Amino acid sequence: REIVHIQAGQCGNQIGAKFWEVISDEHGIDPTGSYHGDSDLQLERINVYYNEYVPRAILVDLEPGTMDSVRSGPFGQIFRPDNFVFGQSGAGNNWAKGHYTEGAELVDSVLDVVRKESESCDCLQGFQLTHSLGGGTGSGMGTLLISKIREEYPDRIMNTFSVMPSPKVSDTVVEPYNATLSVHQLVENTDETYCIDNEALYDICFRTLKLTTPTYGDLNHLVSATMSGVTTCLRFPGQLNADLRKLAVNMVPFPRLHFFMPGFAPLTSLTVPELTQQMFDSKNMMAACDPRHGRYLTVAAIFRGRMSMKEVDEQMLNVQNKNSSYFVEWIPNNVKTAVCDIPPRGLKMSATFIGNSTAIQELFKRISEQFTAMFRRKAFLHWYTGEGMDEMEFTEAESNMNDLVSEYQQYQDATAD
Amino acid sequence: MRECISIHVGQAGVQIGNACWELYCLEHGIQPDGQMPSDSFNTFFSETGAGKHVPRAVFVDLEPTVIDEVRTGTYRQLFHPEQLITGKEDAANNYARGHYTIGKEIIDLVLDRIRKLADQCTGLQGFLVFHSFGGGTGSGFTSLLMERLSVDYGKKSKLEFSIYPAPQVSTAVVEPYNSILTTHTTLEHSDCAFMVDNEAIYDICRRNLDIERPTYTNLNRLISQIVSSITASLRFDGALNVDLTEFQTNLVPYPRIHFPLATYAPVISAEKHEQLSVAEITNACFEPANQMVKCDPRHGKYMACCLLYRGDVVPKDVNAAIATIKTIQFVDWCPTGFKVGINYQPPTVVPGGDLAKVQRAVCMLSNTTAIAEAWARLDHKFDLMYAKRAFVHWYVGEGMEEGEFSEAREDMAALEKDYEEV
Amino acid sequence: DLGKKLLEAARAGQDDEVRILMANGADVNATDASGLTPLHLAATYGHLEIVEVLLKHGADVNAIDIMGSTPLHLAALIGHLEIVEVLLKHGADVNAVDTWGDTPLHLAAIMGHLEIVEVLLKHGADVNAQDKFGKTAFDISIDNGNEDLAEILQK
Ligand SMILES: Nc1nc2c(ncn2[C@@H]2O[C@H](COP(=O)(O)OP(=O)(O)OP(=O)(O)O)[C@@H](O)[C@H]2O)c(=O)[nH]1
Ligand SMILES: COc1cc2c(c(OC)c1OC)-c1ccc(OC)c(=O)cc1[C@@H](NC(C)=O)CC2
Ligand SMILES: Nc1nc2c(ncn2[C@@H]2O[C@H](COP(=O)(O)OP(=O)(O)O)[C@@H](O)[C@H]2O)c(=O)[nH]1
Ligand SMILES: [Mg+2]
Repeated sequence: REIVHIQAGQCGNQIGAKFWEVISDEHGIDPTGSYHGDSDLQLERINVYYNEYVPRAILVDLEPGTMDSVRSGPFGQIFRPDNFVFGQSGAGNNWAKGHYTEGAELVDSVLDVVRKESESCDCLQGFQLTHSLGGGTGSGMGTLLISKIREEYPDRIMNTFSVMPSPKVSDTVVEPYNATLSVHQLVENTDETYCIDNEALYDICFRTLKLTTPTYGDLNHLVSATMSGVTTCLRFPGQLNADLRKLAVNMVPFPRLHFFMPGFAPLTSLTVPELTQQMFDSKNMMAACDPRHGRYLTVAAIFRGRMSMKEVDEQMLNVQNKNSSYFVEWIPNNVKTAVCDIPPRGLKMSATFIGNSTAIQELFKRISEQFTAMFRRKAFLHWYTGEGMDEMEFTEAESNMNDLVSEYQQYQDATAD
Repeated sequence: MRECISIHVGQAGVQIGNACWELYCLEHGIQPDGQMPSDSFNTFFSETGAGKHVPRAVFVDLEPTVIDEVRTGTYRQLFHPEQLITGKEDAANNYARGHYTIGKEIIDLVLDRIRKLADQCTGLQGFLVFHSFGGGTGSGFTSLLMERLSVDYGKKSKLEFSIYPAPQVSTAVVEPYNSILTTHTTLEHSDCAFMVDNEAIYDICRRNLDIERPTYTNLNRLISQIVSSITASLRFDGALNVDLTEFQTNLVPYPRIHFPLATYAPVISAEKHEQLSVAEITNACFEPANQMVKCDPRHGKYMACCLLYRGDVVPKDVNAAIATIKTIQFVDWCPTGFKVGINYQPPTVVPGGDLAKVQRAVCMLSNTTAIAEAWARLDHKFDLMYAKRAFVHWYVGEGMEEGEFSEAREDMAALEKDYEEV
Repeated sequence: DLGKKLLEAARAGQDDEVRILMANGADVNATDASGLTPLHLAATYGHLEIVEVLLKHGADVNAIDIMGSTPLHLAALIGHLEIVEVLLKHGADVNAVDTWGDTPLHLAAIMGHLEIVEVLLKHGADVNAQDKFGKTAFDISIDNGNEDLAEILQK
């Protein structure tokens, strides 16, 4: 039932706080933690994210100024004081500072807050972590956190919302190093990872929404809407009785292939057929990969609002039959639909898409080409080795991420025969 | 006076069990608080000093959401708390988890609760076990329970009501794996199993009841009508199938191929009319559109056939309709008969449900080779995924070995050949 | 040696240490183990002042290290715009090719330094230059699905 939420670094705390803000309005919780809804459905699965109402959230950072950013926000006063774990100085975009030095000293004090929130759960389902892979704390300390949580709670589900770097949003040349060193950690220690790519979020804001200079607020509006969409079935009763573990078992055919490509419709800053085709469109994906360049292993589509269940059924069959070639034929009925009656804020009809496609390799090949470009000239490698880190961890990491790409292409060209 | 114990396992089993026990109450005139203002119905209901009629049933699930509905529904007062058993975490659609890890933490508690119901029985005949083939609990925990019940109650019979998976009715990708694994491991612990195909029940609700998109209540209300006709012989005075043992005798000539097909007619919308003759409702049983399992019996042979009539049915009218039917082929060395049974009690429907109350109905129970079509479909889905070893790590990660997937599939290959030899 | 100290000075950005070391006769074209000169280091770490002093005192603008990397390759890779502009004005070879077949334009393109891509193009960077794997910055723009870059390369 219960999920413990961990938010790490500046990106992690920003997207983290916008998540709590979005879902609190859906569940009718005001900033003081008091319920004010008009439906019993809002309070039925409140135990999942809230403690009796207070978010079951842990707030970590090495930079103490993000505490003040968090408290400043609309729902900043809702989080528990004891749950804030902060350092004296940030990681300066150094994954090694986050993973091996400053972060590793503070990491034990975080596990004591986790252990406190976890020991208070009726039956803990798992962990939800928000972070970026480009920085130092969220990527370096966060992956360390993941590692220590997995050794303490090996039977629990570990899920991440991981934001991938793009030069379009942060032109910091060390971020591909930080993302590659983290993707290596995520392949071994997460059950499910939602790959939110800042390149995709920038291309949607810039080209589709036409925002000339998008801010983190414009990017985070899509991350928050995606986060609400994918967690819908965990938070509301409907025709589906499921948790993070059932999602994992049916979404992950092979252990390492647990990187999901989420999408949302409609895109903001409508009929059922128009919503269905948009969900399988590259312009609605939160990862910059063309889904028509690969094949889907598994797909989950959560629809939200009042609509004809029959129209949702036939339109979803109409896609598969028309586009037989994009779905692997060796996983029978690999497209699952869930229709939830409660729509999101300011809309009467929404669709959320969760794909496990072989086209995700495009996102990884982008990060690898950048890593490689920098790693060949040995650029800034001293910043990392100076924090007590081996040079061969850079080669472990690249090698592992390159293996992942090979697996995806293996299963993309595999026939049923 | 021979008692029957019903075990309802997982979501599907509990939800169909709720539909059943509500319908038995309407048939026997028992109130939602267990009081009855008026032997036969005592096979299914024990009595308390206070005059309460308590179902002889156990509801089990590894997570409580479903059973909590029962603890606050119309029949909250019908079951004592101890008959409703729940864990805090489910098998997550994984047979291994329901059988080897999570299921082992609660099997003992469940056996104590069954032993409490059994010590209240003067002549326990056996158990009726309801479950999905697809769920982690429905598949894994049930197979664990069937193994243990063979040891602790070795001379008693076990009948099953199993829900076969259908893509139209919210199935999980791994349901073909769970289905094959539970079948393999239960094949020697069950005496007779009535499969219910969710695709069949779903097409009947659409075709015959005009429902645009059925939900589990619609499907379950129809299912419970079929289950009640099968169990009517055990809860009323009767000539045919009066004890669990007679089901094997009448329907199962060969022990491994113990999956009879059930057909029910007439299925009429409460909206829709005149009344159907005994001849017409009998003919409907041979129409493939009325079967609990999607298969063509005209592309197969019969090993056994039972017709169970309910309501205003004169025996001479049946003999005429059966005579017409002979003028459909049988297995080589088996007899070419029909066993008929008549209960003159009118068929009951849930007040304000989707089914129309009719004057006469029939349930035909047949054991036909055409049911192998259902196994062929499941095995094919298993083969496509297993060739690539898709999803297998979830199973081996929960105490299972890969060799078990192979034994199970071999057992199904051998069951497909058993149907082809017969 | 005075060259070893000069290299550390250029890397560390010490403007005054650089000037003092050269006054005492330090090898302005000294190299470290990898074949890097004070100009490469200065160019890698964004020390434009040192880049200027070195170019005025006999620094080989088109020097190469063990892998064929010139200062311009590195300034483009890390994305120091003013440093790219100074090197070009002082005779940096816009189309220099390293051991991987990479030009400074390939690197600007890969790292997404779009302002540098414009500056290199305006200074005669060859858009038709292919690397060891046969890819041009235009090809890289297709593979990575980067329409912002594709548009800059179509002129
Ligand atoms: N007819 C019918 N089918 C159902 C019902 N509930 C679930 N199913 C089917 O049963 C399968 C899913 O198994 P469940 O019973 O929900 O699972 P479970 O036994 O609780 O096991 P877990 O995996 O532990 O949740 C699918 O084929 C569903 O279509 C129901 O009430 N009626
Ligand atoms: C808690 O949230 C979810 C949990 C699950 C699923 C899902 O997608 C609708 C969810 O919403 C995102 C799910 C996913 C995909 C499946 O196959 C592709 C499947 O077999 C089955 C499912 C779900 N089962 C059904 C019948 O929809 C169970 C796991
Ligand atoms: N979309 C999004 N990206 C962000 C946000 N904050 C930081 N980033 C990205 O995260 C990376 C920097 O990570 P950061 O969290 O600031 O470092 P940390 O605080 O040490 O973990 C860069 O790729 C930034 O674009 C945010 O609020 N939203
Ligand atoms: Mg269940």
